[PDB]
Amino acid sequence: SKLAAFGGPPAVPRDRRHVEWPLVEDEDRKAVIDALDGARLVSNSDGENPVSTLEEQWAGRFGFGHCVAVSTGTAALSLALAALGVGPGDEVIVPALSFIATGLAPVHQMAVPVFADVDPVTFNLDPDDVERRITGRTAAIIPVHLHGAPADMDRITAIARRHGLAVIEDAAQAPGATHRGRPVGGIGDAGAFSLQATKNIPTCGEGGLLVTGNAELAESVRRGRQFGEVIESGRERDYVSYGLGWNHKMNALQAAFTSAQLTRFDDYESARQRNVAAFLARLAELPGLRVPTAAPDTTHAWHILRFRFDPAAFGLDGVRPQALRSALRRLLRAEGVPMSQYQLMPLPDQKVFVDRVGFGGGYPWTVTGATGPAAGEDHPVARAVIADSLTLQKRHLHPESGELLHLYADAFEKVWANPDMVATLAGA
Amino acid sequence: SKLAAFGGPPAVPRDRRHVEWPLVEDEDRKAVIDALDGARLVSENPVSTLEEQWAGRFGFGHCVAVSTGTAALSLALAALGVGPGDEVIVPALSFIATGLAPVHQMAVPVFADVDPVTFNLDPDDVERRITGRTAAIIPVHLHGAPADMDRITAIARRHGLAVIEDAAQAPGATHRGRPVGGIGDAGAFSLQATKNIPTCGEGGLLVTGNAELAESVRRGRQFGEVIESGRERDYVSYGLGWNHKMNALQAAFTSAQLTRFDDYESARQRNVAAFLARLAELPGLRVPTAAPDTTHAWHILRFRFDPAAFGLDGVRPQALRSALRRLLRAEGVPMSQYQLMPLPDQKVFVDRVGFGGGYPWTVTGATGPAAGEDHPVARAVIADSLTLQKRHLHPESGELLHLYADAFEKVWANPDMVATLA
Ligand SMILES: CC(=O)N[C@@H](CC[C@H](O)[C@H](CO)NCc1c(COP(=O)(O)O)cnc(C)c1O)C(=O)O
Ligand SMILES: CC(=O)N[C@@H](CC[C@H](O)[C@H](CO)NCc1c(COP(=O)(O)O)cnc(C)c1O)C(=O)O
Repeated sequence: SKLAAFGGPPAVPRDRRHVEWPLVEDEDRKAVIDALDGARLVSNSDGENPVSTLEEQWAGRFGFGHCVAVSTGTAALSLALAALGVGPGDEVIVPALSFIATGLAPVHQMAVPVFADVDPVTFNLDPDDVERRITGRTAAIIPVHLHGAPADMDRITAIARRHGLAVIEDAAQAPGATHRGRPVGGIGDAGAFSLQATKNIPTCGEGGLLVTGNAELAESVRRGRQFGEVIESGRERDYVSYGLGWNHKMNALQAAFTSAQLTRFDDYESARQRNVAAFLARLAELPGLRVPTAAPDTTHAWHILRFRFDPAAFGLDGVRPQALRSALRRLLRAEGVPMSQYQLMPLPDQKVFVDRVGFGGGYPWTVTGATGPAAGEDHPVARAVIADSLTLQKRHLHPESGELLHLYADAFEKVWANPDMVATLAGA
Repeated sequence: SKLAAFGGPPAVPRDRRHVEWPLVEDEDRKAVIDALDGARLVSENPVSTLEEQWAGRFGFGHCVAVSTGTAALSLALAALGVGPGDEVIVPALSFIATGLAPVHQMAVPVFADVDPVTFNLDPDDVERRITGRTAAIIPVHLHGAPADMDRITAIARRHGLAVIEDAAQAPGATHRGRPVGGIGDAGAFSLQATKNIPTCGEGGLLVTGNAELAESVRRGRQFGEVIESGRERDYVSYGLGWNHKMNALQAAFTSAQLTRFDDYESARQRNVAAFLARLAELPGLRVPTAAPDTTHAWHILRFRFDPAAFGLDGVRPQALRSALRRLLRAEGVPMSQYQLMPLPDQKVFVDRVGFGGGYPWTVTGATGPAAGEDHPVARAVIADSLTLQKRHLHPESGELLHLYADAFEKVWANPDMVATLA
């Protein structure tokens, strides 16, 4: 059939396009209602409560020694850094391609983020570029399991242990993913998860989880999330603040909702993994289309699908890849495929990291007089990946999205059947 | 009848002691479920709806909904340019959050002593604590009593300081007829489940008349990004931000609570007035009061006890405090403390480690022992005071507070036993 962009029928009819996420069932509604009526609405509520219940269930499902429920994935990262003694005068190596929270977490704990370039295929921090950027000030590495792909934990943990650095996994985008059969989050000193409403195991709003095998680390995060106070069910409180703490408490209602979601997680995983595999198998046949992949000895959570497009496949060798990216985005959106970008620039190009003002007076950079790259200066692979890639977000997460992803594949095949029109749009 | 502490019948029967707070009605449950089914869980969304309603109800130019009252305070400081090398004067008697908010923005908290009757920061002591590094004052409307905002704003104008009201415990409170939170450069509210206008968990509101201050807080709460409805997220950040976002479900719940606030507030004011009227007649019992030309929110009721009234001259006030707590609790009155020590005594402010390496204190060179005087009023108030929390907030607690007053009058009818225990 003809391209929608030139008057043909869209591959994805409008009545098929909408996807509900989070997927709210009666079990979720009842969990929320029971949390309201339970009269234990806060983390610090004495006795059994939905927050401690989620901590136990998450730890149990993923085999973690300790789980500390917190306000956000960002708070999980910053509290992990605080617990591991990272702070003023320390550097933390993070990927140049991530959600900004990965770069901000070090700043939040008054440490300096140092950006390492990513791998052109995995989109994860390249251990080859991590080694280059270690200094006398480096205290920690935050590998991100970006888009749901576990990072090269062999080489990241090897680098950290060779240099005496801490490892905090940013596993926000990769719940249930494994590296050498180990649940992500449990491989580093600590692991951070986001339960934000867009995530693979969402809450009805905001939420975070910190996991660790280290009891002392867990206890530090437990104090840190509640103004530095010890709060233990049954134990007598002393209302002492033992050190720097915040209000990073998770909501009981959100905890109860995620507990309900977690009971169905692997049923949804089964559907997602089948649906995405079938979708990527069709796109993998299209020349100049690189489907995302799990690295060796890993599984992919498929939180975000990022595709790279080769101009050479459309005879556009020499033309800015961004021209092809824009042409494909326009044609696929006309078919009803909600192709997006995820990050328009590497994190080091963000004003917060370029300006190095931070809290004011250049802190945390001012502690050591540490500098960073100017905008556009470094991280060519992160730039190359952004230049030629489009993403699919949300729609593939729903267990009933099988037929929708086949309609998306119909759209991709239609566009690829009209390479002359792709080339024309790209060249205009 | 004999005292409950020695086998007597309690003035408050066991089956009448329970009080539900927050007060959850079907309207609250429906609001939460409707927000859930609405499929707009992050922040034509419940968060912006609450912002509009709060601003409209209490007459503020701007309202920015955030995760917590603590985040409202720290984002306010950031918005007002408070940071490394700056000092923020806060009360020596408050919730820890008031002292931590400056540390969260890499500024140094400086503790001013409080008033022996209002329990709010003493403006005269604030003036004595001012240095070349002072950038802001956080007056707290502690327990629901508005602070001395005339003197605090006068001091701030003289020294070019920002004023951030900590109105966490004082929703609906007024100062010279003006809603608290709108007098300083900005005002912080907590919607935490224990509060007079609660959410089902955690929540905060930042209010201000200044559009630029509001916009700073709006960006600060969401990683420094500008998020407009219908616009595709470009992830472009314009400065240092956090995840301080309020939950839509919590916002919807507080919107439902607001529809009954005026009725709940009337009940509380009537019930607390009647309760304190009876307790005020007991010698050596000082009931909490609103300062002249202010109204109290009555979030927490703090009572000061005078040993002189039980002829316990020589006996430490803490001894009378302990004796009265034991006897009143035995009768079924859940008398508590609120803060066991002034904030300056808290390990976090004593050790001055902060983020590590003594920051933020390292910037100002405040590594050694705290500058300026002790806080004898804060210590004296803690030494001789007990608090009632939660039970008086429920609009149907009229009869319960009647039984509390029975318990107080009963304990005061046994002064020999009080003196013996003390
Ligand atoms: C089109 C679309 O829907 N877009 C999403 C974008 C969401 C965004 O990717 C999410 C939620 O902010 N990323 C959170 C996150 C965090 C911090 O967790 P947090 O503090 O709990 O947030 C740390 N690390 C990584 C890798 C993360 O991904 C929307 O606009 O919500
Ligand atoms: C017997 C009893 O239950 N008591 C309570 C007491 C709670 C405590 O007073 C509350 C907790 O929310 N006060 C919070 C608060 C904040 C921070 O707001 P936040 O970040 O929104 O919390 C800032 N300022 C002032 C004056 C505050 O009071 C318990 O011990 O939990």
